[PDB]
Amino acid sequence: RSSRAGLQFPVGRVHRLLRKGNYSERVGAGAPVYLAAVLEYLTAEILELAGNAARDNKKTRIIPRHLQLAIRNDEELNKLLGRVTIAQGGVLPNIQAVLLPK
Amino acid sequence: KRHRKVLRDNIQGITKPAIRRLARRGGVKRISGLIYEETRGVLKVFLENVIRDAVTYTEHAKRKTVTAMDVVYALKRQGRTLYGFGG
Amino acid sequence: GPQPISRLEQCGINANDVKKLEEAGFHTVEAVAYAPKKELINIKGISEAKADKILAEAAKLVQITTGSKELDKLLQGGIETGSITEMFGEFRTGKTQICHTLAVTCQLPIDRGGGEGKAMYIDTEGTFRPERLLAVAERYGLSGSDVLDNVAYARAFNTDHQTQLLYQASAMMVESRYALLIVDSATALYRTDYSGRGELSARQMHLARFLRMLLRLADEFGVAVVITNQVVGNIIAHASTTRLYLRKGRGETRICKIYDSPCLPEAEAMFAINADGVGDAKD
Amino acid sequence: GPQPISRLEQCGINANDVKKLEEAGFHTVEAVAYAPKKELINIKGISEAKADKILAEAAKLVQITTGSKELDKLLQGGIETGSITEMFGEFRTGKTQICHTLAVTCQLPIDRGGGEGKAMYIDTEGTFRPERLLAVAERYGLSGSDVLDNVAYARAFNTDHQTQLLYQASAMMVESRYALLIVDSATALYRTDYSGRGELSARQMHLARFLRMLLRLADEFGVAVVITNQVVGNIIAHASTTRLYLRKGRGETRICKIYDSPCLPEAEAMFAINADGVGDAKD
Amino acid sequence: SRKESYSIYVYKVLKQVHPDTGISSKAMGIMNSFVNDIFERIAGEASRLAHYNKRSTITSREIQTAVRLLLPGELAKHAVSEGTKAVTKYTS
Amino acid sequence: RKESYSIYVYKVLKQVHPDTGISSKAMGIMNSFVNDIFERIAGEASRLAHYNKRSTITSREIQTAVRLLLPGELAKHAVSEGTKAVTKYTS
Repeated sequence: RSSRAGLQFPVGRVHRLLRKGNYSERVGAGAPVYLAAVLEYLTAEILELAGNAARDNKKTRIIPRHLQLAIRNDEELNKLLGRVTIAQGGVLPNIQAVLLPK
Repeated sequence: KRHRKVLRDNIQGITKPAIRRLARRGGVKRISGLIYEETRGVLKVFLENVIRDAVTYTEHAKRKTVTAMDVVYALKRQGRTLYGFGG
Repeated sequence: GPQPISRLEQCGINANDVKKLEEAGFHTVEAVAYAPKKELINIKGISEAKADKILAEAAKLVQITTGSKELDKLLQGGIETGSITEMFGEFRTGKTQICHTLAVTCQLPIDRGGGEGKAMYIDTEGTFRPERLLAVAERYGLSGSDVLDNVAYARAFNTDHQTQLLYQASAMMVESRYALLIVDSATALYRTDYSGRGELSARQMHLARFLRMLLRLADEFGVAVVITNQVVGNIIAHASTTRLYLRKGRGETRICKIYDSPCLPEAEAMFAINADGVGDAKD
Repeated sequence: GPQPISRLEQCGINANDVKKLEEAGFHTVEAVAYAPKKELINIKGISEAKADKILAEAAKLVQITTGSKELDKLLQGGIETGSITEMFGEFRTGKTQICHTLAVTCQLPIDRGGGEGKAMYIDTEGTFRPERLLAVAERYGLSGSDVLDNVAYARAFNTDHQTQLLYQASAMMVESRYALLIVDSATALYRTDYSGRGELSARQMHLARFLRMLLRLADEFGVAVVITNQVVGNIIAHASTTRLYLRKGRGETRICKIYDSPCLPEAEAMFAINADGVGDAKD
Repeated sequence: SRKESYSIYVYKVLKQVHPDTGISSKAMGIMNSFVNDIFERIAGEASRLAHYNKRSTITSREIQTAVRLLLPGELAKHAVSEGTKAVTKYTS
Repeated sequence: RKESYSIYVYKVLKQVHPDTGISSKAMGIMNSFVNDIFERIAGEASRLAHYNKRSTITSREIQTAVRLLLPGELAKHAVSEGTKAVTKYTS
């Protein structure tokens, strides 16, 4: 079904998880496809930005720091993951202007 | 049947320079002397609350080992979702 | 292609852990990599730390003549090996006869329009006749016995058996050079097994998986994939590269029409069904 | 031959599940094996896990003279056991007579063109005559009484009874060696019962299921399946392996034509209907 | 001992967006946490939607509405575009 | 039709304050309250059962959920009432 939907994320598995997560008595054929597509897309957006940060830092491997930079520097991702802690992410560099010397 | 030395007063292990480092990452330039004790109290409360829930999950599962997932669930249900420790 | 698991040891997995992974039946870095940790952990003598090291370091590494000349010209010389060509037509059009003919022509030299490879006949309808293969072999001057020796045959009784034969085909096609895979009445088991209306998606899924395995084997061995379809599914459109419509002209002479090719024109060619062969129409 | 389902219990299916499978009407490991899971699951007191264990462990375990010589030559020696041969023709062509003849010839030694197996006559038209069987038996020098003893007979009153007799046939054919299954006026109940136009799919479905059960029994016991059809369905085309057209020559001599065989030519043979036998035409 | 995760799919996507970029095990763990989290949010909201409307079935419609509720702005629009395209391609 | 906890809330009210009534708005707030706490407890119990690969929500899940959701004395008294009620019910 993933190939039929043109996806990389596993439609069958998502369907099974929907069935066994006790979300509803019945599940439509399109629901796990839609969900898988959304999960895949969001994964792609975060990985895109994190990859960008990694290259800005001249690193070829994405680490948690890059994920944190990607998320917090993007308003909508930052909104979506507003109450989420990225382990080993650190924080954005930011010093209040009043604290700097005159 | 060879238990560790009984744990006491370990909140003091959260040292003044450690709290300073945390504050620095938080962007703090200057720190009142009374902050450190205050911080300890706050931290302890936070920890207590998380660990309580975590242990509750552990107890529900009839386990004697607190798992990463126990902690993750406690944090999630306290509105402090943590990424990186599943599986 | 594969990325044999040997390469995983150079990432600094110790070789004993790679041997344990091979014991599990994982033989490439691709194979271990796109599997989760627990598969490698379940192997005796492998901890979770070694599995994490394995997965982390593993992600770093990972024209056959139809024998009708006129039809060959219609096809520009014959089937392209490595791709699926669908011939859909009525019963008695000679589909089984065409299968028998190709089962031999594949063995022909490539300069003679063959693939110089063995043939694979997967039958679902009982119509497999080694004697017809012998007739085609003598037509093209091929050893009929060698034709049967270059044809591994198995009759699929159901769709599950139909897919299961692909598993034997994948391992067996590695050991010997093949040029042709024949699936005769390929759609019949999807009609007898999947007969409901609610089961349309089910037969489509089984067919889709079957087609994906076919595409993998086609790209893997560069062999021609021939399946026959009676048109009394829309999924096949994207899957078939060349759609051929077969209809009867009375006697043994059949009319062929091209009903899809992205590159080849819609066109028709006349051919005949001769005792020896599937062969050009000779009025 | 059969592989009685008893052997499935040694694979470690519990015996109660095997009894439930026998209740369904599956009596051999071959029978359960080449069927999907849902058949065994639908049985009361059988879960999907036990069915998966059954199918998995089950896969581990698992020419009759027409008596017209000219027709045998046309057929290359007589009916192939284990496959369905359809003879479609007009009334009074001798279909019933042919059935009576084969009911005895099946019991002939294989070297004499028999199958050395018992016969099965399923009648839907009342035309079953043990005395005709006695005449055929004396023709080939077979015991007429033994012919009736090697023929289990039952008249199907409707299509549902027609299919229900197959359930008795599957269990009974396990206990005794059979070589022939006869269904005379096989299509009549599909015409009297299913008479509507909206019911075309219904009669086709009932026939399809009937044919699938026939194919399973044919592959299970290696017996010949003979059904008679009056042509005043397209589903039968894929199902019949050899289509024979019967027409009357005046007197008792009949003309036979081959109207489908994927391997055998379209051809005709003349034969006669003699008091003793269905037997070659003797002008 | 068989443990399933989204790692290989995350990796396939990674290779799509940054062909010459890798990812640490810790980072992959954060990605897996992410996918599971969003799965839970969307599925849960869809469940609630179906319940509110006295439907026993979660369909792509519930998924879509849940996506619109949970995701901010353009992120929501883009996600809806991807899901819709995927469902229509699947249907064909 | 359209369900609410109104009659049960009123029975309880009559238990604790026999001569006290309640306005329509206040009753609406009590109904909102009961539905809210129902959802919180049932949801936590559902997750408890899922985490532990159990298909059944039992009184033990309810109790643990109560311990997670309710503060201090409220949690202790609620646990006491649930246990008492189940014990009276069982016999």
